[PDB]
Amino acid sequence: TPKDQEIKKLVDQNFKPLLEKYDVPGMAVGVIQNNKKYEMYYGLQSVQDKKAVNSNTIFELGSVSKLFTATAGGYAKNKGKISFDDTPGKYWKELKNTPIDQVNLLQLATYTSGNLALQFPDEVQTDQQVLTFFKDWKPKNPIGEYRQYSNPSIGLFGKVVALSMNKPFDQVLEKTIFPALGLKHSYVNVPKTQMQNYAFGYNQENQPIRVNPGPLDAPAYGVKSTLPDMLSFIHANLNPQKYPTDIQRAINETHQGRYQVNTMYQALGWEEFSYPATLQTLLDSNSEQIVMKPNKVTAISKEPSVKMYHKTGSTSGFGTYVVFIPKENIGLVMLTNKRIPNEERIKAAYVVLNAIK
Ligand SMILES: *[B]([O])([O])[C]([C]N1[C]=C(C([O])=O)N=N1)[N]C(=O)[C]SC1=NN=C([N])S1
Repeated sequence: TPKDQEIKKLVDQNFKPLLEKYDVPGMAVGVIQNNKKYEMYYGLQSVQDKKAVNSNTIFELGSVSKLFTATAGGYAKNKGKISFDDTPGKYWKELKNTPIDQVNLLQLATYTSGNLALQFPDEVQTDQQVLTFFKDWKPKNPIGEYRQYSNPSIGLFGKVVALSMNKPFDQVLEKTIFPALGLKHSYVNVPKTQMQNYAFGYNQENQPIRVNPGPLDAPAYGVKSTLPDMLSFIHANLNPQKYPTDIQRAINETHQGRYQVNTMYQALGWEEFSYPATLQTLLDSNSEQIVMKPNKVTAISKEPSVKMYHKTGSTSGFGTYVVFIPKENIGLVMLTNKRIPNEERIKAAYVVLNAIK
C-alpha cells in the first residue's frame, strides 16, 4: 500500500472521531512530510452560516501565538537589537531600577521571574494599569529558579522586543516576521476583508465567540492563522536553512533548550523533548502540575541527540496543537473552533506521526 495514501486515512481514524466526541463544529488537521503538505478539513467554520472549513479558514491560535513572539525575540537578538541578558528597563524606561528590572529577557520569555502567574489580574486592562502592575512588581521565588507558565511574563518579553524594533508588537509580526516566514493570512488583527474567513469559536455551551481584547494579549495568545500558513511555519522550523538568513537565525534561537523540568526542556516558546518521546512524556508537559503550578527548574543535564518540539494553545473558543520532529522531517498542526482536552490533541498526533514513521 503506497504509504502517502495512508496519511488521510490515519488522520480520519485518529482526529475525525473527536468532532463527535466533543461536539466540535470544525477542524483543520495538516501533516507535512518531506516538504509535502497534506490538509484535512472537517466540519464548519460557522454553524449559523453553514460555512465549511477550508484552506482560507482563520483560527485563533491561543498560546501557540507565543511561538511567534519567541521567533520575533530571536530575530531581534540576531539583529543586535536586544541581548537576552538585558533587563526590561533598558527598553521600557519607566521600569528602570524597579524590582522587575532585575529579571532578564530570557527569564521573562521562559517564565522564571519567580512571581508571575498564568494571567494578569482581571482589573488590569489599560496600558496604564499594565505599567503600574510591573512597577509594583516585587519578587517571590529566587529569580531564575522557578518556572511558572505565565502570559504576563512572555507578554512583557514581547513588548520589550517590539520596543527594541521601534514598532508596535502587532506591526513587528504583521510587517516583519510573518512576511519573512512566507505566511499569507496570519494576523494579530484580522482585517475587514478577511472577516468572512474568520471562524467563529464555540464555547462549552456551544455559543459562538471570538477572543476578547486583554492586556498584552497579542504576544501571549493573540495570533490568528490558516492551516496552510501554519504548515508553512512548521516547514520553516523543519528546514530553516531555506529561509532568509535573519529569520533562519531567529528559528534556530527558538529551538535552543534553556533549562529542564524533568523530561520537558523549555526552549523559547517551544517545548522540547528527547525523540522518540513516550506518550506520557508529551502528556506530562500539559499536566496541571506543569501548566498551573510553580516548579523549580534544573540545568540541562542530558542534551537530547534527536529532539522533537511541540506547543498546545487555546482561547475560549479554539484549540490548537503543533508538533514537529526535524530528523524525521515531519510535523503536524491541528486547529479546532472548539476546545478539546489537550491530552486528546497530543495523543491523536502521537498515533498519526508514529504510524507514518
Ligand atoms: B495558552 O493556551 O496556553 C494560554 C493558557 N491556557 C491554557 C489552556 C488549557 O490548558 O486549556 N487554556 N488557556 N491561553 C490563554 O491564556 C487564552 S486567554 C483567552 N482566551 N479567550 C479569551 N476570550 S481570553
